[PDB]
Amino acid sequence: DIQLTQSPSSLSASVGDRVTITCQASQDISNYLNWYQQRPGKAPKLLIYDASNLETGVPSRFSGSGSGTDFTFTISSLQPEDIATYYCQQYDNPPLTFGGGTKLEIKRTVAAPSVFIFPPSDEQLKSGTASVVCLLNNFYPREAKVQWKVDNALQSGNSQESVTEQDSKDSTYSLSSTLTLSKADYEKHKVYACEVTHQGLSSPVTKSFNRGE
Amino acid sequence: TNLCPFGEVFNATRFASVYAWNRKRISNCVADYSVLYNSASFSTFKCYGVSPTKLNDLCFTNVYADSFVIRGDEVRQIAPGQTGKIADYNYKLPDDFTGCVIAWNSNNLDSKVGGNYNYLYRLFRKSNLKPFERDISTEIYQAGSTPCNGVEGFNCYFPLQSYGFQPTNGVGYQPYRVVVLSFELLHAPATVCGP
Amino acid sequence: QVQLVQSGAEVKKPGASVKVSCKASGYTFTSYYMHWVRQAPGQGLEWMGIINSSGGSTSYAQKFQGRVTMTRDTSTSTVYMELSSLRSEDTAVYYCARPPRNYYDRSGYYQRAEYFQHWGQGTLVTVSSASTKGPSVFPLAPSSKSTSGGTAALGCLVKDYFPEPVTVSWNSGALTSGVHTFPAVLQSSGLYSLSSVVTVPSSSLGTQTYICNVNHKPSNTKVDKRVEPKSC
Amino acid sequence: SALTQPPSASGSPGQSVTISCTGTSSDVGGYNYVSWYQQHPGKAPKLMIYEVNKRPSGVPDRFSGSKSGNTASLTVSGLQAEDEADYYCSSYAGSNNLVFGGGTKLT
Ligand SMILES: *[C@@H]1O[C@H](CO)[C@@H](O)[C@H](O)[C@H]1NC(C)=O
Repeated sequence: DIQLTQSPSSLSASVGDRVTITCQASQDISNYLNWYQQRPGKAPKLLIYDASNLETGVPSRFSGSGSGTDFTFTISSLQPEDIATYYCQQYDNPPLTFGGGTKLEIKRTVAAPSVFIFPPSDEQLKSGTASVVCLLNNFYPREAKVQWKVDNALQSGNSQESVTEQDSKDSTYSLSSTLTLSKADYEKHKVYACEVTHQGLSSPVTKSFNRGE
Repeated sequence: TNLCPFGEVFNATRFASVYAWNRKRISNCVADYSVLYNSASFSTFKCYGVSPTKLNDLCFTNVYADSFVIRGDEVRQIAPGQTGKIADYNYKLPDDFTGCVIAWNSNNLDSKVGGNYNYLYRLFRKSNLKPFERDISTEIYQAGSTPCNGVEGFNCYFPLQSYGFQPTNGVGYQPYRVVVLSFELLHAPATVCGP
Repeated sequence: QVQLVQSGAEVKKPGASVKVSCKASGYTFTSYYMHWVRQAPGQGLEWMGIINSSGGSTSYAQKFQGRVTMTRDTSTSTVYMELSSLRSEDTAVYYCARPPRNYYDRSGYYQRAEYFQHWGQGTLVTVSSASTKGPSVFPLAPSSKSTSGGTAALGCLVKDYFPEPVTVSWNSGALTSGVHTFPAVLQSSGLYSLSSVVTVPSSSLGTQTYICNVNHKPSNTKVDKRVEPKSC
Repeated sequence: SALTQPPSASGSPGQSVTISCTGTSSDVGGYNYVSWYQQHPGKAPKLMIYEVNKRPSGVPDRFSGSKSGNTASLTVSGLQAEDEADYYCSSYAGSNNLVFGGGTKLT
């Protein structure tokens, strides 16, 4: 079993930056090494095979070199659609093994989130639970503070957040804060507000709604 | 006596472009493949479905020798199951290939000062090529919704393109010559054998 | 075009067996090896084995030896992989992969070329005690006049489903621009939940209809939902 | 000349403006290569709509393109002060011919 170590494990570079990743093998495999670019949710995509050969259909900005135990994978100018996790693979001796992976991210200009609110559906109120959703669309960086105010009282321990992966085009993020309450507790109050504080916002943005309008 | 004219194909003066790849039939001769596999003047020498060592002791129905010129990196595309411009639009090998791909650098012979533009490749085609198909049509390729009306223009391009082999080009863009030997075995008298 | 189509995602109780299918189309099936690669959620890729589409010769990794079985059917051009005695470590996505053909050297040396050009879409195998449950789809309407400002955001909430994953499309797949399907969240109840939002011009809010299609194959649940803005 | 674009469309914030771009069957009516550019005075044009209804990466959803017969139309939904610029339409007039409009000063 040939072990492969990938350096680094994560990195963040700006658009147009030159990126370099290293894959070290515990044994000598001449050039029987390949590079894959797995995007989130999709399958791995082969970019480099035999450690130096560009796969048909890969942009010229990608390259690979190395031999023996040490290999390097290089990106000339980092393009926004290059965000993925990059793996190295050997086939010199069974069994085949893969590197740890290198999650590559983009360093982008600060962008402000578009904030939307969604009250619970009339259909869901029939079922006993109520879900209020707050959407933070197309912002950067990934950090953002989302506060739920029910009748101007701060809610805690009742919300969950979900953040998308970095967009392959504009390198932004999106966030969903879902606040789940009981219908009883939901009907107790009137004003439901989502307060977003972000770097790209001069002042905290509040998107509210009154129950029953 | 009555050897196979492999020198006619490998040592030919001029080579046809990839889109118009030149096929030579080989039948009614004794084949000494040694001349090939004992030589070291080859850049890539890959064989699918048969070993080159075990060739001199085999009989086939017919042997085809296809020959053309591509660029350095595109040599990869001459192999079963490959994609790309050359493999899709110029020269496609079948997935159940039984033959040998032999390619070597020819930067000295094929390139010249100011670049050689005698070598073409097809960049556009309505559909991918079937294995061992040849399309030499020069219909203006319709890339968009525009009719094209037989004249190149907006989203209307000439289907073939020039390689432009400069002598100063990188190894990846230097002209390589390729010969593909196909060993077909049908329900016919095996007319090609070795020692 | 070359295509590897794998079977739907499955949930199986610990100790049971899963069989994943990989149907090859668009190339001669019996001319390439098929490899299997498993990837745990959040972890990296791990090799499983190789099967020979022609003769059926099989070579599994020592980690899976005795528990993984690779099957092949030439007539239907498909490859099966069965893992038995499942554990929590086996919860992962399973890919088939085709490498190119192995070639002979000029010298006559068998040179293997085990780089994976074509991959399937992946089959998620969730190993859990918990019973499957069907999702509830709710419309997230831009009741608030977010139309003022040119851009409206509508959404669908897929609440209380198990297990992963669900497929959410818009207009039967005819709308992909500005679609954000959030990753799932494991709630306190041990059920998953997610939201899928889309940003559309306010002008089209009355002209085009917006249907969200949610598909949970493990529960055979398919729900279309027409999302209309709430008029206050 | 060559296209009819009304020089002077105007609108109010929150409302929607529809700018027209009228051609013939041979330029605008027949083919689906129509583009809308916005140009602020003294700056270079910026692409807002291409291939009739396609918004490029970074254009707000307020700008929506459409077509009907021989008339393309750009609709601005979320009117803001920043939208005060010159809007040109371009279309395919045949192989090796691209035709621009007179421009509309949106107020
Ligand atoms: C081509 O010519 C060279 C040099 O005379 C010779 O060594 C080689 O074998 C020839 N090729 C073939 C296939 O006959």
